[PDB]
Amino acid sequence: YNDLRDFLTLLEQQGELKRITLPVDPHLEITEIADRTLRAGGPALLFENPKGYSMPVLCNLFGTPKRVAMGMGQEDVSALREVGKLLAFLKKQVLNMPTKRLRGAPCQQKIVSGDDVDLNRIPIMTCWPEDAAPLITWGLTVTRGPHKERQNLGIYRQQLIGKNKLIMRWLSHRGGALDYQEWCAAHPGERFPVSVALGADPATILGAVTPVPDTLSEYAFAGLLRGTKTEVVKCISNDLEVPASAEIVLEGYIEQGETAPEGPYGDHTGYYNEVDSFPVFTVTHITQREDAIYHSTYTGRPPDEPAVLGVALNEVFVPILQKQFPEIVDFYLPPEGCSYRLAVVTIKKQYAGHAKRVMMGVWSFLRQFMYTKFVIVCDDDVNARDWNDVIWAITTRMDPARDTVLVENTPIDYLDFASPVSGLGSKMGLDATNKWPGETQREWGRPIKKDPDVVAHIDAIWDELAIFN
Amino acid sequence: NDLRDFLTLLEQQGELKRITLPVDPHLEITEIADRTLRAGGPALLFENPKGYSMPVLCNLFGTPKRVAMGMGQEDVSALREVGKLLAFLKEPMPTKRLQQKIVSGDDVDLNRIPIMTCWPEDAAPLITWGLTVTRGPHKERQNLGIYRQQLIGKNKLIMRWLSHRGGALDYQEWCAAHPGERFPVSVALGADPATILGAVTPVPDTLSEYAFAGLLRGTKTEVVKCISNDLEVPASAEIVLEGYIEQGETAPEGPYGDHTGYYNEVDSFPVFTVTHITQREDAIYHSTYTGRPPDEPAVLGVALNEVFVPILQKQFPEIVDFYLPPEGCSYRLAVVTIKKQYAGHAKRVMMGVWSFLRQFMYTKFVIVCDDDVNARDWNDVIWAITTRMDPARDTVLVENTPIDYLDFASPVSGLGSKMGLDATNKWPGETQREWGRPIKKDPDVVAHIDAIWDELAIF
Ligand SMILES: Cc1cc2c3c(c1C)C(C)(C)CC=[N+]3c1c([nH]c(=O)[nH]c1=O)N2C[C@H](O)[C@H](O)[C@H](O)COP(=O)(O)O
Ligand SMILES: Cc1cc2c3c(c1C)C(C)(C)CC=[N+]3c1c([nH]c(=O)[nH]c1=O)N2C[C@H](O)[C@H](O)[C@H](O)COP(=O)(O)O
Ligand SMILES: [Mn+2]
Ligand SMILES: [Mn+2]
Ligand code: NA
Ligand code: NA
Repeated sequence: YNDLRDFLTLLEQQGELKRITLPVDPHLEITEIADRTLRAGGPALLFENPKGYSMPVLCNLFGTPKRVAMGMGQEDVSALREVGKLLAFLKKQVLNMPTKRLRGAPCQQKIVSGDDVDLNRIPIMTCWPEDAAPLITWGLTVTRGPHKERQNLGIYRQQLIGKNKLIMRWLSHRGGALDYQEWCAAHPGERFPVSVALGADPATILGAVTPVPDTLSEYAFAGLLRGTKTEVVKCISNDLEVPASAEIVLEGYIEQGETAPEGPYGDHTGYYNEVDSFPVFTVTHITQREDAIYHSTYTGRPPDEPAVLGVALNEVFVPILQKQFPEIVDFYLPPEGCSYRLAVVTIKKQYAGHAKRVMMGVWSFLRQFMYTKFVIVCDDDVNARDWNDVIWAITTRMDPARDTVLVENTPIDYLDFASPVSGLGSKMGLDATNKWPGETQREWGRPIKKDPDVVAHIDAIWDELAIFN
Repeated sequence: NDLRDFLTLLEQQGELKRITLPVDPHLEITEIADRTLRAGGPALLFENPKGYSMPVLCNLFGTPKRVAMGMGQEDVSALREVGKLLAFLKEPMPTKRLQQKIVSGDDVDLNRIPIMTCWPEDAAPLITWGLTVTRGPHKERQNLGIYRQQLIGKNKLIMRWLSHRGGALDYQEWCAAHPGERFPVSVALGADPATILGAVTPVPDTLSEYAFAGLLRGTKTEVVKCISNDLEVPASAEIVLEGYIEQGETAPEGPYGDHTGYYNEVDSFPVFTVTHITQREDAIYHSTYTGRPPDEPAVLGVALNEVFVPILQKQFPEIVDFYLPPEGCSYRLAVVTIKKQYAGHAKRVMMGVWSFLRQFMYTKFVIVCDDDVNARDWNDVIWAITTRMDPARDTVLVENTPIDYLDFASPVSGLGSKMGLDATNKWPGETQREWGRPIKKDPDVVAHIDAIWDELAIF
């Protein structure tokens, strides 16, 4: 059973983990280093010597799509397509796969509680210069509602506001926030138990962020990715279960009515969002391993680690789209487009006008892409994931005014300030397919194809040529 | 069980009328059937066609009731249940092979059949209710389609399948996988109604239309091997034509009047050479026509839309009703009503009509309304259009979209624009005005008037 430490040793053996021994500040400097690293497609990072703390900081764990795949046991990212097909079928009895509860776990080797709780001992990162305060970013928040047994895991960012106080920033449609809201109605004035796990095994972490139904525990999906049940431990101060292999766990409660102004914080759009009120999470216990490692990240101008996660998890929808639109060869939402705002789609074109049907499908078929404001459509000779191919197609196959579709007064994310009116805006589709008779009266260009015999001969003599050494 | 059982059922219910007067298959049957259909009358069996001994059955499905009856059900509302069955097609019923007695060889003469000429400037007599059966070279599946077939000789028909049909794809692959070899084909006339309706229901290309008919019927489709090939045709068929398409052989087809109410201009299609004609002893010739709507095809199309509503609703649960009026040539305009949930919602729905199913890919007008509108009443739809739209703000135009190649109104063959009219009530964001509160009647006043209405005796 691979915990997180086993995963890190695997990565280190493969040149995918780098240890930094230089002093580095969790205030601002780690983010800067991780940002450069991720943008150059480099390794995961373990800062062994964080200025002013003894606990090492792990970040950029999933900064590469390969490492997302490795964290699910696989060679490559496509295994997620099979999960795509599985999730289709539920709308499979032994996907009622519970947790295996241990008695005793490394995450409860060192325990501290009540007045001894000091979150200031943890190297919590401050990501961006005008962020309100240090922020916990890779916590798996565990909750139960009052009406079912199911344990939801979510990643909700948590601002530091005291020795033993965090803000719990869950948006109102999240599992945690619904559970809390129901608890308040069903047990007026009673404290809401909550626990947060930092540094679980990778299948658990990836499972937390997969969009499974609210009906199902995210612990059960991680078991499917792993092939074995998720190993958990009961919390000390409540009946919630956290991953046995966790590096750190926070236990406590939300006092009903207690709230704090949250942020501003920089976020995945690359802007600061403005201040707003959220529940306060009071921390009564902190449990941890001997030698505990603090797992963290940051969100900002894309691409960041969340964006890269989002790209690997979209692979889930390609199969669902392809069932409906078999002409679709690939479907990609680049991280640099805030993960959902631009899509590039490649097709086997079969008739004049085909690109327009495809655009309308992206905008109508699934809800996850309802709010996608740019769609670029290309032929299957284009790698959707390489701007060198996509820009080539755009610049050699479009006449801008003929081949651009604009539609107005369409649904747009209320927080997208770039639209003229909250909730309402336009969308653009770019038809960059080759134009067929009817679409153009010109003689279209024949692309340059290489001689496969020449290519093969050069492969053979390439090492002997020794141009680099 | 077979077609004759269905005709006796219809006759018992006053839905089949026998004509004993002499009536010409050249032009006159079409005229009679057209009046009958437009007044919602019965199916017609012409027992004495001028110059032939074989009776002509037409307007079989000229009423939506009769389409429902032909699927075993009482009512047109039952068609939605058939739609939910058709939905069940996610991921991870064969034929019963056993009649027709008399058979011909080189005494093949299609002139002995009362093939109809529909409209005065049609090129020639035209076979219009043939179930064309084909196999491709790559799978076992037998596709059934309805393709019109011009008479060009004693033993020659033109096979007018458009290129996206199962038959035309099967042929195209056969040529290429077996260069220069004759393509076996068989056409069944007058099969049982479940088989006929199964043929025209758009099931997947993966699936045989024989299997679906079995679900509508409740029992396996009973079939028989053809005499001259390995294709299987319905055992209860009244007439069967067997033969082949000679690769490369084509003929100019038409002009023929079409479901749009205009003539298609002349065009080339494969020739079907007929080597055998099999039939029942008292064979009945099943035929129809297309023209200005409404016609039998249009009525078929209206009943089959009821099948699709559930499929659309599964995808788009905000859709309350979805209707394609016959007067729009059955597919060219759709009216959709929704329970609107957010600003801009109508646009998502328009794009769904235009992208989700292929039957509506070519639909050039879409009108979207709220659920207080009956989609099927132009009084409601025009009301919504004229009280909830600002034309320029609320009209969506999209250019260079796929369009039916025969639609002469588009600027270029195969390519044209589409219009969506958002006639929903406008929510904050979509308008800065105070929207109008509609007049709702007092249900207590309405009830009181229902009670005293007869006593009032106004009529
Ligand atoms: C991976 C990840 C996902 C974040 C996230 C982060 C990361 C690293 C942070 C912590 C770096 C900063 C932005 N985070 C938030 C967030 N959702 C949310 O409501 N508030 C957030 O602050 N998301 C998304 C959210 O956790 C996922 O959508 C979960 O699948 C929600 O699970 P649920 O649907 O069961 O509630
Ligand atoms: C009911 C009906 C449907 C006709 C039709 C007719 C009728 C009476 C005629 C004979 C009166 C006039 C025009 N017909 C043609 C036709 N499709 C086609 O490609 N060529 C045609 O000539 N259609 C539609 C077609 O037969 C159905 O949509 C099938 O579902 C197509 O089969 P497939 O999906 O298996 O390809
Ligand atoms: Mn959950
Ligand atoms: Mn078919
Ligand atoms: Na989740
Ligand atoms: Na068909």
